[PDB]
Amino acid sequence: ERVVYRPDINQGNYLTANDVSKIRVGMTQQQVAYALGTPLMSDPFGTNTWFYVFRQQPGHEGVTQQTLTLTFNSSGVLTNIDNKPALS
Amino acid sequence: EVPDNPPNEIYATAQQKLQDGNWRQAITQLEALDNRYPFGPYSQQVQLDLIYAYYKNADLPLAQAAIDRFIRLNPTHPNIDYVMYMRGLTNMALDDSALQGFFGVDRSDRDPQHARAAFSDFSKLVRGYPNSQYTTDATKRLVFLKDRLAKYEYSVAEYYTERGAWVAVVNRVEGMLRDYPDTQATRDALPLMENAYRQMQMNAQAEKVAKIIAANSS
Amino acid sequence: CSSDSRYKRQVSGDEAYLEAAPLAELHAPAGMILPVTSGDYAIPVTNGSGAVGKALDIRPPAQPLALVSGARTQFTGDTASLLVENGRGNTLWPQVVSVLQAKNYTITQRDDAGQTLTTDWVQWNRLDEDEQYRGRYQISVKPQGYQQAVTVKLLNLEQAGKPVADAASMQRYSTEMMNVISAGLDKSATDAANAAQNRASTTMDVQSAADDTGLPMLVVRGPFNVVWQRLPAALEKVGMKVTDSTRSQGNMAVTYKPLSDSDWQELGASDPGLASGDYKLQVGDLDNRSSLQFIDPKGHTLTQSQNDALVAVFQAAF
Amino acid sequence: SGNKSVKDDMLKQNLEASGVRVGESLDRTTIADIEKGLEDFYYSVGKYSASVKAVVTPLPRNRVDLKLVFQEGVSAEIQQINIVGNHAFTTDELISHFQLRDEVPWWNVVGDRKYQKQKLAGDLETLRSYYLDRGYARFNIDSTQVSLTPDKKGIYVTVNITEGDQYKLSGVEVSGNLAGHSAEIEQLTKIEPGELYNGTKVTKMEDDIKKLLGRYGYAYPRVQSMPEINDADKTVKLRVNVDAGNRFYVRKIRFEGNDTSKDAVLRREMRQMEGAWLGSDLVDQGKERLNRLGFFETVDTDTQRVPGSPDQVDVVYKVKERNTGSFNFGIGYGTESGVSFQAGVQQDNWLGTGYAVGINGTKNDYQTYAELSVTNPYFTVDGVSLGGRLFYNDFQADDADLSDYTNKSYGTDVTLGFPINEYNSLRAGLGYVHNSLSNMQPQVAMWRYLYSMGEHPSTSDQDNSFKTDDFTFNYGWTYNKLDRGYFPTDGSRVNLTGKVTIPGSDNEYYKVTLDTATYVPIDDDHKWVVLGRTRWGYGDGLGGKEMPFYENFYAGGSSTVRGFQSNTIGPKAVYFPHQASNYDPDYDYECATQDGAKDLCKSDDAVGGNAMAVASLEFITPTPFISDKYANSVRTSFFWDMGTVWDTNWDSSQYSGYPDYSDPSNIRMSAGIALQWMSPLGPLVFSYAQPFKKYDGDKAEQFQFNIGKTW
Repeated sequence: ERVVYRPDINQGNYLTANDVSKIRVGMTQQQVAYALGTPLMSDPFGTNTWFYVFRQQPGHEGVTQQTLTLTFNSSGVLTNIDNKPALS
Repeated sequence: EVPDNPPNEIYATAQQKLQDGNWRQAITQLEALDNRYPFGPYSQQVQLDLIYAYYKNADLPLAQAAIDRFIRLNPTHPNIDYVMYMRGLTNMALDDSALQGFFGVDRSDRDPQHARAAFSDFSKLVRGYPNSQYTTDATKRLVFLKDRLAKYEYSVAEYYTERGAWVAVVNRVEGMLRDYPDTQATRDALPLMENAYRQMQMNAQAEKVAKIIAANSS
Repeated sequence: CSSDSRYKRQVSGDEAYLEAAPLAELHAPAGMILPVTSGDYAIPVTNGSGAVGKALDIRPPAQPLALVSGARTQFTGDTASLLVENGRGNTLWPQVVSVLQAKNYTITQRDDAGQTLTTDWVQWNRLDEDEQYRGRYQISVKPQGYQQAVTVKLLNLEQAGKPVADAASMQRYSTEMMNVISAGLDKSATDAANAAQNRASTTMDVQSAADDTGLPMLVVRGPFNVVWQRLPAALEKVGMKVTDSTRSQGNMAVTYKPLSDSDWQELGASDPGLASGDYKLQVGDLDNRSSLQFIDPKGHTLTQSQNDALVAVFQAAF
Repeated sequence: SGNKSVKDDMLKQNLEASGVRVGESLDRTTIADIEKGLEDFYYSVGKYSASVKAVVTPLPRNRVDLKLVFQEGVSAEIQQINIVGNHAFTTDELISHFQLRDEVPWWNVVGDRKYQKQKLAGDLETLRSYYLDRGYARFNIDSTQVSLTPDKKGIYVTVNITEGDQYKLSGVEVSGNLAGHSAEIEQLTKIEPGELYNGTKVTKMEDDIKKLLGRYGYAYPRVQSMPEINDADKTVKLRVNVDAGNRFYVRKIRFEGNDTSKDAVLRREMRQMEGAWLGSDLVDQGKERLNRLGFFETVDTDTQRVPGSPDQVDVVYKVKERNTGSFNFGIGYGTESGVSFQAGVQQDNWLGTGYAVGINGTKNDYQTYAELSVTNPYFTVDGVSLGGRLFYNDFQADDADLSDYTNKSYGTDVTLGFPINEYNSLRAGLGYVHNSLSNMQPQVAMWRYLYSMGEHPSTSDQDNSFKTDDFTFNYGWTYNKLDRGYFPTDGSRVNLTGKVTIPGSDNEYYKVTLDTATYVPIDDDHKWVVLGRTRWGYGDGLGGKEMPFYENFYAGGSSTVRGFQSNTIGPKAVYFPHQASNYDPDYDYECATQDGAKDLCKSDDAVGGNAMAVASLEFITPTPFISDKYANSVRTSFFWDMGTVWDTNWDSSQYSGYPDYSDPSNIRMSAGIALQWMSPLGPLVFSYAQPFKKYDGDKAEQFQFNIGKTW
């Protein structure tokens, strides 16, 4: 291994520092979607949570992931921001 | 090539050939009888026999065209449920291969377009005419088609699990849960979703999926 | 290479779909829900009384045939009804009785005054069926309102010497009896019509009057059938022997043959000068008139002068 | 009836558009309409005076038959094409680029002076582009007049234009919502000082900006250029307004038409991940990889915006499956000296699983050849391949005695390939072969090799034997960038193969081969191509041994040099006198034998050599007479092939009188025509070649028929 060519497996939705800073508590779901774009992954079970995961795997270079979890209430108003810059 | 005998003789010959099982000559006789006498006492019976012969003769596109023509021309014919069932059969037949069937190849990974069309047609027949004599076979075929379509989604999710595309795996399994919750393929796919959640280090979602799996261990 | 009689009535495929695993719902653990189902692939819960697999007849249902007359015909469960041209007064019953006797079908009960009768067991012969069926029927003639119609009721069916209850066979054989009676009546009617047509000889006068397309046509003052039948002989007289023809399409083709001046005055009312290539002809249907259209081998239509030469008489040849 | 140019198919489709179709009713009021429409069509082509008149004949049971009598005239021919107002260029130069031709040179018999409205509109567009690409920036077509002689066979064309002045680009100013890629956009809007304005350059710049934005997920940007003209100094300043828009994400990737191929077989070739931001370059790469696979006749892509979503799309790849396989089969003997049969099964996509499975063999009274090969192109997700091969060849002569040239061979081979780039891929493997020769007819080359191996067989009697077990390490490298998989129209493929006997084998040697095939399109439609193909090969012993004579290279045939008998080019055998093991009544014995002379008389039996080099230049042209619907199922070409095989170890000092087979100068050549057809039994190749250059002993064969891909 380490010699077989592997393409880049980009997964998730693109996140930038400015974009992540553009969202603050009390934001409506539509405003968050406008600022960051429609998430590619939500919580299908009994919770109104949005997952903005940003994966990049260049291939034999290590995988880097930033995951932003946005928890809304029933009304659709943003209630909690949880930004994880890197994997553990 | 079809003689111009009176209509009764042509219909009798076509019926005799259909009974004998020679699909091609019966098809020729019925086509002659239909394109010579377009609107007569034989129109409906000849169209139904043409649909049946096209199906048995493996002329599936012609069978579909004839079925569409009959449905649009006679939307309220008493024997309309039979035409819907035949359309379902034709679409299900387009989703089969003999060479691969001989070798025992599971074709659930191939194009599911025709399976989807057959499912739509059979669902239409079952909902519209619950008391028809083709409803039980239609229901059995619907169950089989649902299982096959779920297996197709399972195949895609499994491939993306192999590739390392975790978001794609999660989305595919979520779509399976929303569309085919009660199939075996969804039960098989549930651990794939848990693994995809684990790899992305979202442990809460993985725990939720693990709880779902445990509650439905079987 | 090897086949069996039963491949005719079964579906093209296999019974694999009958072994598909059943669908079981998923239990939602406490404290959370499962994703909301789309409902696009929801299977309604129906009854499993009908046949499945190879035991289901996909043979098209037998629709009653309105052969004798174009009036309404309809089947409902176990009885078929067929209206007839007007009501034929009281002659419909004797006509149906005579057509019934044509097939030497036995009758046990008779209600000629009430227009009702019953038939003894009748044997059927179908290559489709592995085992031949049989059953009893009841035929009556009653007025449905402004017209007189014939109704048939299938008492029962029997195959392999055992009773049957499937609606498919019942409908099939009720329609079989109705179609047999109707085909007999229609055969009598069309024989009478053919005799009348043969008796009614038509004149063979020809004309060159054109139509909405603007071309002249070798019109003949007669119905389509007789003029079409006599046109091959007339074309043979002029040497344009027919090689291909289509009664239901009207199109026909001829071939050149050299005829001298004496031959042209013998029959054919002289030479139009068409002396090259394969020509084609078309006929019309006007119950007293009939247009004959000619086209050149190049694909064009003959001018009025070209065909006026034949129009001189063009009558003895027919 | 009567139509000589317009086919019945196009007419019939024109009928259905107007509602005239078999089984439907006859709308009399539309008759005039249809007629006029057809006449209009005939006028568009330039066939004025044509008439199309409909006749309705009444058929019984209230039916009609519609006959459309076509009477076409003589097509009008362009007498002149005049441009008025061209002072900078000349009419001849401007119309030389036109599709419509005012005149045709006597040598050119493939074009005519026929007229067509669509061609005229395209011609006006071409003229406008010609004048706008030279920096005029003000060219305007004031009017266009199409005249016609009173006899309606002399159509005339005239174009009144105004050139204006020649402008120069002062500078491109790009502004708008550039989405942070301004720096990479300024490099696409770089202009040389004082360069003349150019419309095509501006269009290319807009397309480049759109493509650059698309590579980052901005699938739907809007780029519009509004040049501001300044006549005071005749300078134009471009103003490119750019709005990137929203960044798009792929939601699902769907495959349609793969009724046989597995879904994973198509998905594994995708560079665009499903749940990730869109990249148009990645989608194009996936499409190109699918095309290069060769499993599908056609491949198309469709990016469909998800309804009710401003950020998500669905990429749909629509494929048309192709017959990937050959079934070569034949019988040679029938009833002469027993029975024989052959097999040729070869599948590149076995049951849609992606496996390459090929089994072929020949059973005769003297031969029992069998060969099986199975390779999985994706033994690992990344594309690591794992192949395997078994073969068993036998030669016994069906005599079960001596003096029969018994030759029994059998071996195994395992290969492992893996990519290193998007196009390059290496291969490493291990092979084992066992060869047992016996009762060999003495010859100079074979005896020389045997002496190199340390054996000392008698030169007179045929009694002899030789057993060798060889273990080889095989290596290879393939660079593949072909446009397609079966009928390439662009790109090059290079395949290098080689083997070396690892210590411990009976005989030590090395061998290497190098193929090459380059397709260069000259036509923009990729219908006329130039194919440069070559093949090279060299082998030799390592120690004091020599390369085995059964590993020699052979040339000449339907795969190397068309026009020569298979494996006929190269050195010819030279037989020593036998003086024993001779069958007087057989009469099949060679010159050097007891029945014949007692010298080293040279024969005509090709033995091959340890060095080979063949080249070939081909011109691919469209099939002269074939419907365009089956254009990609048949290929016609004109080829010129060259080839030579020589034995570097041939000792010219000895055997001076006999030909020197170590000279690579003797180059055979051939020229002819070849036709390839993708029949149900795979590719069938017919070729007629004349070998205008040949040497003594070369058996010519002008007409050749072959089954399966030649190369």
